[PDB]
Amino acid sequence: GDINKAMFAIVSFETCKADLLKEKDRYHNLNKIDWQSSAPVNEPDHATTTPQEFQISDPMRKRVVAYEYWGFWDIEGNGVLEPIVATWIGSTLIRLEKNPYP
Amino acid sequence: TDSMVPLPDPSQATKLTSWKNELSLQALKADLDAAKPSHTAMMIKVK
Amino acid sequence: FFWLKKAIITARKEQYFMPLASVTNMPKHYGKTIKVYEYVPLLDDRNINDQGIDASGATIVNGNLYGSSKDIGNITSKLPLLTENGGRVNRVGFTRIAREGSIHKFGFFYEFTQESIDFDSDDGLMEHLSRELMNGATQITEAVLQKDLLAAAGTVLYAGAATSDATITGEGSTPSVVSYKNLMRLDQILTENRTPTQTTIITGSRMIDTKVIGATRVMYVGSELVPELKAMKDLFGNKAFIETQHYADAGTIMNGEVGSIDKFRIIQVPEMLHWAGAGAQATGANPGYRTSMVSGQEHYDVYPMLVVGDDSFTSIGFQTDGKSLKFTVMTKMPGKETADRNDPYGETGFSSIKWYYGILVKRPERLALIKTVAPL
Repeated sequence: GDINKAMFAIVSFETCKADLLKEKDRYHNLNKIDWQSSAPVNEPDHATTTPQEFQISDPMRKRVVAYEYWGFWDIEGNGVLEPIVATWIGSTLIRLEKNPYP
Repeated sequence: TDSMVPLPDPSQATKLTSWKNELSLQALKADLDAAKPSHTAMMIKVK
Repeated sequence: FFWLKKAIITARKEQYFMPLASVTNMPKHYGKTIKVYEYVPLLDDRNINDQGIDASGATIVNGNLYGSSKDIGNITSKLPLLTENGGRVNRVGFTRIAREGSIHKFGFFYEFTQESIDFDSDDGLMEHLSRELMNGATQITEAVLQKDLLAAAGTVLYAGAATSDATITGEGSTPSVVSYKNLMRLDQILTENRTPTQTTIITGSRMIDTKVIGATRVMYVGSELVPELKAMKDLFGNKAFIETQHYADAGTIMNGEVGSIDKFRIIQVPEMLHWAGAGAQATGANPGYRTSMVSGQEHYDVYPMLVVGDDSFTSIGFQTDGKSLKFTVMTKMPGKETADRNDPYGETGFSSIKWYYGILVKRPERLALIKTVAPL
């Protein structure tokens, strides 16, 4: 019954390759991604207002569903829980680091 | 090409970072599938 | 009755051949067919030309100096030699080949009604219907690709003494079952075809009870073949199957990998397809191998064990630019809008999904396969 006690949270949103390339330093493994496999219609879990027949021709401007994981993990195995963030598309982990916000 | 996906649902360490213990994609997906049944039941009431 | 409001849902079956294939774009307004050029080397048998002159100076039938043959006799006979006052002695020519592919259509739909969905005892029926629709579509696409790959195999080897699908049998002196020598032969052929090695060897770790693996290729097998692979023994009588636990540490285990044998790393595919009834007729002396009944007669079953090399094929993609296909899904919530010859009121909706499929094979020589029968 309290948000602060929650271990983790997961949000699924739509992004394009341009958004990922805005900060190329942060992300990794952008090459080995199946952009078409993770299309909005191919993922019925995500609920959105985009019409079911819509795909921009430009590869950079196509929008695909991505997941994030904001939670606590024992990074060092010493028994301490520290905040982390993780992002994955399809079956590939593209970003992994600690919580950036203060 | 380059064979198939090199890890069983990225089990073990993908080695993105230098941490001694790394999360791997399987654990995260497993927590997601664990949590999903309750959220699906809850969204029916909102609908 | 007190409904628990939490239904039981199955998960989507994982797909292996969708992420493997590479996809080529294909603009519209421009046909449905893609073509390529192959440039054959100078010293090849496929280089059949007519511009040939030998060291003597007369016209010779074969322009290529000598074919793929590696005899000392042929090489010595057809060496390009040059005299002091050389001129118009040796000529060579070249050739190019073309390959093509095409695109085909697909699709299916379903129906429902306002009353059935709306006034149902369980809410959330529409989301479930959409879920099974998408899962069925993905599974169908996967099966079609796998069927095409098995059909278009270039190097086909028959286990045992058989020479075709029909003569494969499980009764007699030589049952048609995979053995160590067949795996060695397939490795030799794939090395001859200059097929690149997918994986790297594994050097052991420092922990106790750890074995080294020197396999460089990946093999896809069904579930029915794995016990037969496990029982198999090498030339000297020891066990050939080395399970993943031995070399798991200090190595990378691919998903769905049961173990490693010889040069190959065996990957288990749940959805692998098998020919039914292709074998010879099965009598009462059957030692326990799987059979299927066709036209009143028992017949044995044939199992693929496919191997797919790097850059063997590309999938023609119509407006995809990426792995897998693009599905077009349409939904119309029911109402009075629909009209018909005798059904102008309308209370039914639907949801239809369609896609365009095509494949192009660039180097069939790299695809390989071993046909065999599988124990029950």
